[PDB]
Amino acid sequence: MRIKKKNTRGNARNFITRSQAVRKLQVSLADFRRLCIFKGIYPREPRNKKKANKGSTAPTTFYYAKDIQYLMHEPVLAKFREHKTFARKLTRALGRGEVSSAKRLEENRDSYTLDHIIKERYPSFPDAIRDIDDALNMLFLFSNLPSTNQVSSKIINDAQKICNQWLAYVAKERLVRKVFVSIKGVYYQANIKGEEVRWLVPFKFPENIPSDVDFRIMLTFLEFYSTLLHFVLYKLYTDSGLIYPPKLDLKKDKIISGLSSYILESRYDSPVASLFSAFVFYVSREVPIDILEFLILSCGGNVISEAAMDSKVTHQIVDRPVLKNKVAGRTYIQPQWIFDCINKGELVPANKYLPGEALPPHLSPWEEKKLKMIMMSNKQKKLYKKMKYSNAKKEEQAENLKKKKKQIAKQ
Amino acid sequence: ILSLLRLVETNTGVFVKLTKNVYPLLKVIAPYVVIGKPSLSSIRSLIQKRGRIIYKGENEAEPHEIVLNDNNIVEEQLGDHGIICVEDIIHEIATMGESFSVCNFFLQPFKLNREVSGFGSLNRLRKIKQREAESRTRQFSNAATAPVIEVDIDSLLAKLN
Amino acid sequence: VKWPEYVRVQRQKKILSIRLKVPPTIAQFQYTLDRNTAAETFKLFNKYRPETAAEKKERLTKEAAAVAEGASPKPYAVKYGLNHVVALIENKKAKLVLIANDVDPIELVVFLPALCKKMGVPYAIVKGKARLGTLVNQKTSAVAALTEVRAEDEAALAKLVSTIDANFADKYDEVKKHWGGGIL
Amino acid sequence: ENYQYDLWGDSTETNDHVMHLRAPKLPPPTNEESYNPPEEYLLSPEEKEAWENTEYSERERNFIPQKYSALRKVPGYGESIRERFERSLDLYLAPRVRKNK
Amino acid sequence: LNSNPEILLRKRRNADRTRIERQELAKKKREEQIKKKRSNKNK
Repeated sequence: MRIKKKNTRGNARNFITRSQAVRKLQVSLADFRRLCIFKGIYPREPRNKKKANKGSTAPTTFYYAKDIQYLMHEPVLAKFREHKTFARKLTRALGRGEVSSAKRLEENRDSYTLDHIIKERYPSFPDAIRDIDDALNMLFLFSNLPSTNQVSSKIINDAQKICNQWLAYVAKERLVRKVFVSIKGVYYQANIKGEEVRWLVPFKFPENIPSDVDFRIMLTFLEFYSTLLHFVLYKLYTDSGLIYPPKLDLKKDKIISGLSSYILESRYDSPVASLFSAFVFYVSREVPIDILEFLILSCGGNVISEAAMDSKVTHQIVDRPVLKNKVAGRTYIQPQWIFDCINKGELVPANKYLPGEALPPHLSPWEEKKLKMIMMSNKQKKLYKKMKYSNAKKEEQAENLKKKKKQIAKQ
Repeated sequence: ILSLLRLVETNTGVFVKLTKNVYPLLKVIAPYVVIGKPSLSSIRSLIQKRGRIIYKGENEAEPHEIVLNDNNIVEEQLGDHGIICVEDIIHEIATMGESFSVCNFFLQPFKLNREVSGFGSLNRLRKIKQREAESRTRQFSNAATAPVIEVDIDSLLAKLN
Repeated sequence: VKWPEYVRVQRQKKILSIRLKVPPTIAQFQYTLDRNTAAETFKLFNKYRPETAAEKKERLTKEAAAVAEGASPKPYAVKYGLNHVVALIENKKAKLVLIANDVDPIELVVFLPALCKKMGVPYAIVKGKARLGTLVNQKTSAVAALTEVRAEDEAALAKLVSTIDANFADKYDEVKKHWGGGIL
Repeated sequence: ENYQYDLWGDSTETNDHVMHLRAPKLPPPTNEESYNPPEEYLLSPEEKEAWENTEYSERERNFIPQKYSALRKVPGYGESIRERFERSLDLYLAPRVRKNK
Repeated sequence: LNSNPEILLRKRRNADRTRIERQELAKKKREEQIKKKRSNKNK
């Protein structure tokens, strides 16, 4: 052989720069990143960064060559091109002054579907449920958003619809194990086909949207997770449960627009799923309902709200320092009791949960050696000193918790 | 009338009770406003999605209008009237009570987003479609015996939320 | 700087359009109808868009779907071919003839303003063959005429004639004289 | 009928066959920062400003731990869109490496 | 040495630099929009 050129072989055809990926695809950076979001493609780290370049030490991100080289032939890229053609051919109609032909161009418009993009991403159903962890976190955030000029109302209404479908199913087949109310929101854990998904729901207050965040990146994630959730929910309902999609009662959606609405027709294993059976809870006005009625209906209780007005009831959930009525028939609880009954599973006594007293701390469900240092190498001294510092920074923080507990317990 | 209802700004809502005194003033502003009796979900979703409170900032600044994030803010500003939380505000707004005139001027106005919300390719055509839908779903009577046009607010706020 | 061949050619043609002395049958163009009167001509002309190929197809299938199973006046539109406009003019069937100032061979439309002044047809040289194209479902039109009209638009058209006579033909009586393009 | 068909069916095939599929790592389970915490977690007044002094993204907690007596007294957490947005950016922009801990 | 195989996201660089940059850019486009409103009222 002739002397081969140096920096064109091993790591140079294994990886490519962002610029080289964009150029090779002949696609805009935005659309390159849109496809990258849909396909689940990410930058990868080579063992040599400069052999992955053509010699240069430079701030560079490396994609996998065969990954981009596999993205090139794909229906979604072709449909992006078709959207670009449609865009100019519409503004041709609009810019001239003809409205009827433009309106007709809307009628003769097909759009890209993210159907086949999931088959190649999550080939098995249990793999899709391993992703639904991050998928349900976007979607439940986007339900609790005011619609802006960035994000249309149709987007939020469809996202909220999927959210309500998810909440309805989990409360239907009784698949909750753990709850955790934090400052951030309310965490749930759910054995969905026996693999424990986790997801977060914010509190139902108006959310201050920063102008800092980019509502074009988040919209494509929503666009992928949305379709992914449609296919997941069809699979779940048509396997073990119900018809999809279920209908919604109009005068129920006028009252709550939550979870007691949206009725679903068809044609246990865990202690949590057997709890609250033959119990009827009267949720008061003061507590948030949609974060709580999900849990009651999931375990096996029943809900009658103060809100619905605007019997069999055995417990009332009230958050006031002064409670007015006080009947002999009901038992009076601050919601912390429910948030502990789900976590333990053993029905915690309501003696520490009376209206007017302070709640329990609410835990999450989640010499010679200095002399024998010497005979270690530098490649072992560096590592051992690092492990010593990592244990020290833990133990001193544990000492901080103990010292703070002692300083508070005195007061 | 639009100063009293504090609706100088476009794309802006407010709650009022309609009586025999309120109805004559409604005929004057009818070409400027679109009215209707909302439902419990329209009210409840509107307050938990949008809400302003004009009160003091850090130490000096007064004109901050922020957000209905908390319930302890509700306590500090209302409190003794019987109102403790945001859901209690929803109660006195949906059901006509004593504290309605208290909390109505507490959420001053709402800030509804405009329809379509753009000038471009898709947005101009969608504004054209909606602009011709306006004159069909709303008429200007102009006569002294103008019948007050009431529309579905459940459908309209499905568009504006 | 270094430009392409064609860019240099069209820039050279632009400066050549100015710097030469030009014959008065040309430069009778570019002495054209002003912004208000042009907008007001099109506020009338936009009411008579020739029925686009899609609109004609759907309507004539509506005729078939109705009339085969279970009176109309002649509709008025703008008239837009040069063979047809110079047919309409000289037959005096034209009340307002609109002429583009920018035509690919200039020699095409040079007789037309003076033939309109001959026949007594109230013409207006309007700016843009693209702008004429828009009102007529074509890319370009070179000419647009308005023969007959609905009676609602009749008085507006007659006033459009009188406005164009006063604004265009009276201000540009000097344009039949005077060789254009003596710009230093 | 949109998206109303099963696409998996009897699907046994895993995508983690080529060693190049780096699974996106489910975020760490939340450890003791609830609306009602044991108040030793509640931060000292000096570290409240020291935490605010540190630059973002080189910071242990994305939040100040806070104590609340009532569940009604829990504020709407303002920096929630920021957290999901930053996670979304962490998925497609942050380089994924196979490590041995 | 009894090591557990797992995946690790490296810290996305220039996160703070771009964060502050977008914070500034948003405010700048707001102010430019206001200046456009006033200058259009002079027409």
